[PDB]
Amino acid sequence: MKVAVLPGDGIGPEVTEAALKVLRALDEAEGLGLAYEVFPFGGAAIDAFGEPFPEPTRKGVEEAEAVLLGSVGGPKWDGLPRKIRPETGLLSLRKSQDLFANLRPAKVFPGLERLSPLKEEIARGVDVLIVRELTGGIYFGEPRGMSEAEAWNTERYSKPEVERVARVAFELARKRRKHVVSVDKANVLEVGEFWRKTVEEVGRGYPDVALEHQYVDAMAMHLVRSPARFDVVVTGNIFGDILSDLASVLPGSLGLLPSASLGRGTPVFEPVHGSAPDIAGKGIANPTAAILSAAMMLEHAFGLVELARKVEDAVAKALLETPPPDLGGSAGTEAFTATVEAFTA
Amino acid sequence: MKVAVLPGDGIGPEVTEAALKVLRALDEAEGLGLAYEVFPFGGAAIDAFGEPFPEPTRKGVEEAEAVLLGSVGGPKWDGLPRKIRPETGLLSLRKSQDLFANLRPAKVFPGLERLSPLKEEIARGVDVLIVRELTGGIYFGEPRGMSEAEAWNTERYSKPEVERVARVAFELARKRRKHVVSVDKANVLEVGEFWRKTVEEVGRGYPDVALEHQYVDAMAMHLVRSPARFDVVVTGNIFGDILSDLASVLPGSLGLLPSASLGRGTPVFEPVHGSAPDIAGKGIANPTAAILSAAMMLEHAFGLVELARKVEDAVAKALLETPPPDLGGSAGTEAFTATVEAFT
Repeated sequence: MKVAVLPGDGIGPEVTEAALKVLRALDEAEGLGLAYEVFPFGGAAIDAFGEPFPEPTRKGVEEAEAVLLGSVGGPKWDGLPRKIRPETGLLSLRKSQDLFANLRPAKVFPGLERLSPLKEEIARGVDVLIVRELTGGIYFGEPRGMSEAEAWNTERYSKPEVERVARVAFELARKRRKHVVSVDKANVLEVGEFWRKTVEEVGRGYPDVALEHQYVDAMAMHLVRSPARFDVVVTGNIFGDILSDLASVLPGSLGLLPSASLGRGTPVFEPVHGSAPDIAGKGIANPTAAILSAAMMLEHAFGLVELARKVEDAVAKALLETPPPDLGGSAGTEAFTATVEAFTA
Repeated sequence: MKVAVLPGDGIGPEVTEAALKVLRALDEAEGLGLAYEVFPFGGAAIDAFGEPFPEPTRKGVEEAEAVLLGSVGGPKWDGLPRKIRPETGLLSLRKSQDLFANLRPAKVFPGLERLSPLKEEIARGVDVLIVRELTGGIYFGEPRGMSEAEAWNTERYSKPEVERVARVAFELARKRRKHVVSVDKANVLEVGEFWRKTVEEVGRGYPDVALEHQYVDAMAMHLVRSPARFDVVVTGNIFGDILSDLASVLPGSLGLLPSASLGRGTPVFEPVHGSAPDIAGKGIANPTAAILSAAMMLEHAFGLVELARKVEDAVAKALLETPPPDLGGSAGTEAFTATVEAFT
């Protein structure tokens, strides 16, 4: 259990420090032998090494079994050359560890439906996992350029690119409700066809898992009308963006969402929220996604699924019991974390 | 007021006939001098001309001021060469008339919130219009091709391409709640940057309208968390596709959705539903989307905004008063229309 902690900027340290407080308490109670070391990353690393992902930090993650990420970015670095911008650092961490799967869970915990924008009956039972490809797609496709009267961007996918993500999706589904849904736009684009036949072809090795294809727009609507029926949803870069964001609102607020990026290298877990610079050091940040990030870390990086599910509910309990500001409450970072540590400990 | 009516297939005729009933009554009442001619289109046109968009129908829409379309497609023609499949007909109509804007309204009528997937409070008040570009984007971007190990599609946009659609959006918002929202992914793609500065640049000629920029994924979330705060939403082809569809589920049912496609040629108005061939001639089809497609026609093609808003409510009343089966009711096509033409 060697974890490389990278607090980052803004509320990163506030919230990551909360997750570590929950980790250390589980460590004491069941003695998993946690071991962690924080490393400068993001804007911090810049203000100290002129680079967002300095070698010491680069070497820190390589040697760890998992990485616990905080927030990244802010005003102090917007005016810097994209080459070393805080965000391009996230890119180098993903590229360096060949992480290509982005796991974004959207779940409604029993007794919390009321917080959802959807009807109690529609929201009840939601538990979907959008698996998104992080390396390919339109975001990186070339050629890409601008002009006085024309703009172009190409969406391109390789065979090996699609196989892995698809394999992660199935593997993942095998451990859950065994239903995978591949989402594309094969009815119009060649890339969707390609994707479809490829996934189709890789799903052969997983007969025990039910594969179902859908178009992105059809899915856009199925995820609001019947979100409770899905399990694992695998899709491309941009589509995974549009779809993870959409699903992320089904539980209520955005600061409730963890994330993991799986690949061949060291796995990365991080909240899906930003630095929120202005509210830093104000004790009002919600560590929910941070803790939830440490739970996904426990289950997908260490296998402690029984334990991850343990902190998950302790968090659910706390959100209902003593809700934080952003969810209509007075419980600040410190307080909230107290309620959670209480149960997990 | 010369209207080219294309009933199509499936429930097309059933529902198009219902909208014509509502139109003829208004025409009697205020005497707007409606004039209409039905033309064979879709499967029907195929069964009779071997083509889905025959020259006689081609010439019928050219000469009309508006086009009232029904449904298209069905089992009888799925096994045909895509070159003359019923659906490719819809594309020939579009391409022949240079229709670039695709208006797809999603609105929850007061008293019907309960039908929505959203909570009564969140759904209440929704009235959003997603204007989508129909000619450009990744759907037609070249180069596009497949291979043994590689697939590629290119999303490209021209300057003139984006101006027009942005112009439609503003002009439309001017007549509504004066709030336009452009949607892109300018934070990552060059196409989004180009679209943003272009729309930004045309919005200058519309100072009275408030422009707002958002990224497709942000919007995918805002349109379920706070749909009631938007008015006109303009976007690209693929993005308009994912967004229209998402918004279209806000109002309880699919059959309550009209749509219009504006361009340089004859404007086209049609339900956002299919042929539902097995339920044809059963009298249970809901004409709401067709009627509402006649309203949109009235406002957007003939300027009768006061009139269109008149049929709109008559429809709303009817939905609450005598609701159709798909909405939990016994009121069949014929009966529902009765309750509508009564008010209008």
